[PDB]
Amino acid sequence: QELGNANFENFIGATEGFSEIAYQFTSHILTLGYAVMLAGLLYFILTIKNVDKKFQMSNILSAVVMVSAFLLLYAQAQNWTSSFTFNEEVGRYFLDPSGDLFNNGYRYLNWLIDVPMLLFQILFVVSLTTSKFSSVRNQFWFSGAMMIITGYIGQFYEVSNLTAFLVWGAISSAFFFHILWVMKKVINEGKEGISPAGQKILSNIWILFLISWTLYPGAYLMPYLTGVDGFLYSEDGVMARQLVYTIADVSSKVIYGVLLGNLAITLSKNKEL
Amino acid sequence: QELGNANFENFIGATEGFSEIAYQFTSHILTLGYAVMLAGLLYFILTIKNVDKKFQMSNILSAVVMVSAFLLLYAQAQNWTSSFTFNEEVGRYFLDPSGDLFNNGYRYLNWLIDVPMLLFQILFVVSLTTSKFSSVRNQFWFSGAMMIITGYIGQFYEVSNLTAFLVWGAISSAFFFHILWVMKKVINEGKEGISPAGQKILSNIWILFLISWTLYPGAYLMPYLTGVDGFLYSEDGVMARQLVYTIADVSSKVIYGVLLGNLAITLSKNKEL
Amino acid sequence: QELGNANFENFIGATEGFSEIAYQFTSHILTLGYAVMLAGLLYFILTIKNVDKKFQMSNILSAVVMVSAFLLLYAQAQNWTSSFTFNEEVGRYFLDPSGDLFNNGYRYLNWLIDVPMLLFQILFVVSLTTSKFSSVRNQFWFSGAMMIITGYIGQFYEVSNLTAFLVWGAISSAFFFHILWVMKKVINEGKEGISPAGQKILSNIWILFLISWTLYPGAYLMPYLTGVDGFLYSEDGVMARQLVYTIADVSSKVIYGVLLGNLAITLSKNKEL
Amino acid sequence: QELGNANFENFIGATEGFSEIAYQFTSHILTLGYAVMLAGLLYFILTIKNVDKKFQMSNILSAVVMVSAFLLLYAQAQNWTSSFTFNEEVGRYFLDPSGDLFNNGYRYLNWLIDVPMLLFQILFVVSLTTSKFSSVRNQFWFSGAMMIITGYIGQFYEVSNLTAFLVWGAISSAFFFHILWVMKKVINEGKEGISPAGQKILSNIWILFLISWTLYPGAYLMPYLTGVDGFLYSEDGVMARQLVYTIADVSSKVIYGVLLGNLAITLSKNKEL
Amino acid sequence: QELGNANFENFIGATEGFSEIAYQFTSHILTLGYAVMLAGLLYFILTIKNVDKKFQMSNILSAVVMSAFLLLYAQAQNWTSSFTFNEEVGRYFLDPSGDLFNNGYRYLNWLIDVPMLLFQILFVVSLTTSKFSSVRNQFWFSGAMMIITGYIGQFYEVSNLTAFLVWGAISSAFFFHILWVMKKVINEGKEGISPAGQKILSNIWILFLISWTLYPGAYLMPYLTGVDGFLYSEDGVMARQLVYTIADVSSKVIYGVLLGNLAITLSKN
Ligand SMILES: *C/C=C(C)/C=C/C=C(C)/C=C/C1=C(C)CCCC1(C)C
Ligand SMILES: *C/C=C(C)/C=C/C=C(C)/C=C/C1=C(C)CCCC1(C)C
Ligand SMILES: *C/C=C(C)/C=C/C=C(C)/C=C/C1=C(C)CCCC1(C)C
Ligand SMILES: *C/C=C(C)/C=C/C=C(C)/C=C/C1=C(C)CCCC1(C)C
Ligand SMILES: *C/C=C(C)/C=C/C=C(C)/C=C/C1=C(C)CCCC1(C)C
Ligand code: NA
Ligand code: NA
Ligand code: NA
Ligand code: NA
Ligand code: NA
Repeated sequence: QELGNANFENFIGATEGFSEIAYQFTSHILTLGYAVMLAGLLYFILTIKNVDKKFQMSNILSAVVMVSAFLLLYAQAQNWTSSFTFNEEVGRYFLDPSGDLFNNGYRYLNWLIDVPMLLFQILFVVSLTTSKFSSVRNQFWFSGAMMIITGYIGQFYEVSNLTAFLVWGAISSAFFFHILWVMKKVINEGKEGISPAGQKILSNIWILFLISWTLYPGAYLMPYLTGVDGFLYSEDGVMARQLVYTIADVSSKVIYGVLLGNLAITLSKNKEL
Repeated sequence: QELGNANFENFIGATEGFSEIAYQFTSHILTLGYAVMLAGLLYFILTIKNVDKKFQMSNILSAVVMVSAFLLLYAQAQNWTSSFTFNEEVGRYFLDPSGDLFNNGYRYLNWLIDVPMLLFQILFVVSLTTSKFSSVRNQFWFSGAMMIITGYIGQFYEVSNLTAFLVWGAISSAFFFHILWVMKKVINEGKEGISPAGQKILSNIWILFLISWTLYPGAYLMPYLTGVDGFLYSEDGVMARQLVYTIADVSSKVIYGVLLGNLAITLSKNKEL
Repeated sequence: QELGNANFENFIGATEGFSEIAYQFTSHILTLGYAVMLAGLLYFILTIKNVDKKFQMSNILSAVVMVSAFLLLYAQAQNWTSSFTFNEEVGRYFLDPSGDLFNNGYRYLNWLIDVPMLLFQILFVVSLTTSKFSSVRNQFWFSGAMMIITGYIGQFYEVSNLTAFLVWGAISSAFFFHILWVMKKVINEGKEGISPAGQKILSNIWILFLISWTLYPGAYLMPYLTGVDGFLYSEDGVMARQLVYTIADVSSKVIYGVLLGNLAITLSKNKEL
Repeated sequence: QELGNANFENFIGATEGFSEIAYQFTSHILTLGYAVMLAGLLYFILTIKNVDKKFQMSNILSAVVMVSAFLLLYAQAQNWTSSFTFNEEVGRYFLDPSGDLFNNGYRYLNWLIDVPMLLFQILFVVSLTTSKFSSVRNQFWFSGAMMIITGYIGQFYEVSNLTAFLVWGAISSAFFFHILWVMKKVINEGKEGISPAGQKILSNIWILFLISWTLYPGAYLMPYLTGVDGFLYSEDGVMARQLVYTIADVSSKVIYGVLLGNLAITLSKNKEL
Repeated sequence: QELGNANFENFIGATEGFSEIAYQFTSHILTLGYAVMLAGLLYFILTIKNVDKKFQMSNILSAVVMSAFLLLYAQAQNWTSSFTFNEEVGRYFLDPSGDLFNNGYRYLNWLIDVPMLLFQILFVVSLTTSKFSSVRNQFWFSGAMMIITGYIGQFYEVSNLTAFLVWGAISSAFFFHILWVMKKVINEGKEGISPAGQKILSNIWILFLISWTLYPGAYLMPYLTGVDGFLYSEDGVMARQLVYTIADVSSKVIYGVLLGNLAITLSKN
């Protein structure tokens, strides 16, 4: 049938269908997703006053991101269950058109919140040295936006037009690398002046940042990571994608936020850990 | 098909239908909408005590507006997905009558909250000089109400009666210009007596106000901005409208509120931003 | 069609149906309704500590009422959209039986919360002189209950039995007049001892009270206010009713609560307006 | 129709059906139910600091109970509307199987929270004299549990097996009487040492306790209180049941909690009424 | 019918169906489940400042766990969606359009709960010989593996008894390790502290041991009376969800309460 510019999940769901395990796991992992976010929201709110006032905006922004992430992940969980329906006769879940096609694009647009805020918030914990606050912020926000928008466009074509898929992806990747560049600079400048304990944490933050953010373009490519008609162009690929997103989200948002708060505590004059 | 006094989205949806991208993007952008608002709610609550007590009503009113905006944008997101349903055979989303017709009128009525409050709240940060508090407030609230109500009437006719559409629109525009007038006065009087830092922020606030508020009549006209049977009288026009609304909403509510809070901080005796 | 003891909305919906504007406006105005209430909830919570401790129960009760009002108005909004469904062929919304008949009775029973609390709460701001606190409270609560319950019974018969409609209404009206009586007494005793500023506010409160509360029996009668087979026995009447309710609710609950809080501030030794 | 071990509501709904008034009132009263609970939640949270720290657990437990009650009453409201559907032809609501059968059992199991907590909480306001805290608590909790569980079993048979109905009921009643016994003891010991104002309140609390708690076994029996084929074995009986539950719930939870808080205030060294 | 790798609830629901009592009780007990969790959330938040600042992370983590609400709520809805009344025979049968019922929701949400529940005690007790990071890491790794292996197993609880039991066994191994470490922790926690505190830690260990053990009980539940036994039936379905609910309340709420009580005794102010 005629699906057009639609994510590959829909093509699997429309042809092969999803096994119990495939469908259920995807449902489960998305649910875990939004559960983590709302739990995180509570954590970040409840820990605000555990750091000096100047650092507390970081906590607040963590919270802001959690709200966004919860809402989107919740929506997406529902979208998954609405989009695919059990067929008694063969014992598989198939595309149910009246539920809408499943799209990952929900995620992408909500990054327009998450990415800017996640990048922003570290600038409230670390002091810069050579770099200007406004400069770093602006470069983060611009590169962040362009990364997301270009990617957002790409992913519509992940089946219908492999070329546009890869080209927009490439453009997106460029802006990604810039963000990586700037974050490294920031982290290095942040290390200057501060205790070895704080430096250790920033080291961890950078590792976490690097891995977790890289997962996202991984999820982009996931269906094609074993070439055409590979292992991953299948329900297994579908599962892998949503797993990676969920891991990425938890890491890039919650764990990131926790580490930052820990850093804030070491840099806090009153407070110990 | 007989649609009557209904928004043009429904006419597109009933005849041509919406592509995957058109339907999905509109869904996505509305979702981002309400997500931003709930995130904002948390921000404004959590930052109340970042300014002197006298300023804190501004924070509170920001929060009040966020609640309104969230609820409306959430409803509207749902209305969009209910109103248009996938057709397997042609691969487009078509008007589903049993979901109700899509109307933008939800937005308009909720402005009866937002507009009065957004105008009101600045009067808790800036001091007036030559203008009287109650006078400015009353002119804001009256002109605000009339602007919205006249617009609300107009938009019902955006297809069924181009003339009424444009006339009510024109009347609405008059009240808009008055509001612009008064806000300018307010901004200028607010600048007097206060630090250059604060003056800079009020300058930004005015620009933001001017652009963001102007977008709304833009969205009004959107379908017709390329004349009859133009580019924009189409799913592309539908997309444009909801994008512009979302940008307008984020700008006019969240960013506006942030800047005001920043101003409040500079004007705060204790706090040194 | 066999509807029985049902509100007149259902008879309109079942015979003539509702135009786009009629259906949509009613939907919109009910939505505004509950949006205002949740916004109000936030306001009243966030402003508690803006008055002396002794006054703060008034804020708390405002909040309590908002919760009630939100829940009910939300339910009612949903009930409206569920009860009436678009017919493609004629382009009007008709009674959809599977959604339940629309009833205003939801509102009535929730007044069993709102009315007692709204009457109660003023007694925490004003001092009485000659009257006893418990006496005024008991008279409010008894008369309030009887007013609502008798009205609640009446409105079931607003179509099926004009006689019972008017008789129960009349009985209800009696208790209403008593409440008006007592509130006047309270307002007068409240004015004694206190600044001209406070007296002004109580004057406004009384006007607001008188008008807003009177709207409710107006809504009761609405369908018949232009006699049999009049303008108002129609979708226009339906619209009028729900508009009036929404205006009444906002006025009698939110604005009322705001004014009371303003009064509390003037009567607060520490706090200024 | 084959209904089995089902509540009598379903038998009425399946045979006679429910009139507009019967269906609507039941819907309305259940809605009022959960509305009161959520309002109560807000009240109890907002008033925590109105008593000395030692008393504040009582407030907290009130809040705990409200959350439980809200959730259950909300669910139950939805269950009612899902279980019974309008039939255009005769103008009555009939059992809709696809909505599930209506069961009161939701209520019963949620008492496993409410009852233990309601009994517990008074022990944080009153001082015992002869009786030990842990002893009273344990007897409350055991007797409470057994009361509920035995009742829960009974009510499944309220139609299918009048004998089991009455026997399990009887067993339940035994545990009830014990609870009554212990609460009386507690109330009497609580009166010793404390002001006449406090004693008055505890007297009221005992009356409230006795009446409100007794309503619950009343609701149990309701359908049969006028014998076989009586007034009450009918939609009128259905209405009566849910009314009584709602009155019982408001009384046993909210009003009870309010009185306790009032008592706490009199017993507070810092605070006056 | 063709159900595949699906939980046994679905096989009961598809063949025999569920009586009013079976269906309703399961609905009721799951509802109680999530109600308790939301109530608990409020309790733990409202009691944070009842202990010294250093202990307050334990309260916060209790709150975080009260995850449980969201999952139990979802699961309640899943139950009612998955099984629909048949008027003709008066039983509830599998309704395919609602999805098959899976317990897997629970399992994956443990990936939150278990790590946090294990973690949080380390904010109340002082260790002696053991290192904080060491205990944490062993908890978190063993916790994850326990859940993941179990999660895989339960898919096969009907379709493949062998895989069911094998993955279960592997899971059990990691469980025993967690038990081991928790015991160590409890013992080290007792050292140096008041008799009041020691008493509470004793209770905590008992509660931990019983409540956590219930979970593998629920795993096996359908087969605890052998093939075609009492429990391979709607009665078994009921038993499972009851045990989960008891386990959840115990392992989360009561656990959290006791910990807070311990925190209070150890509090100087
Ligand atoms: C909390 C959400 C976060 C941190 C999202 C991050 C998203 C990215 C780093 C996306 C990167 C992409 C590319 C670099 C290429 C493909 C398109 C994107 C947007 C997925
Ligand atoms: C947060 C919402 C805001 C700030 C809404 C603002 C809305 C307007 C400025 C609407 C203006 C209009 C005209 C000036 C002409 C067409 C009708 C309106 C109401 C869209
Ligand atoms: C917040 C809700 C309020 C203040 C509701 C007030 C309701 C009334 C004053 C109702 C009055 C009525 C009559 C006096 C006659 C008709 C029946 C009633 C109940 C609508
Ligand atoms: C907030 C809920 C409360 C206070 C519930 C109280 C419930 C009872 C006192 C139930 C009593 C029963 C009997 C004594 C006999 C019939 C079975 C019961 C459980 C309804
Ligand atoms: C709050 C949730 C908790 C404490 C969950 C605990 C879960 C377990 C201890 C699960 C244990 C299992 C086995 C040891 C064997 C079968 C598979 C599991 C995961 C159910
Ligand atoms: Na599905
Ligand atoms: Na749709
Ligand atoms: Na509708
Ligand atoms: Na119904
Ligand atoms: Na069902």
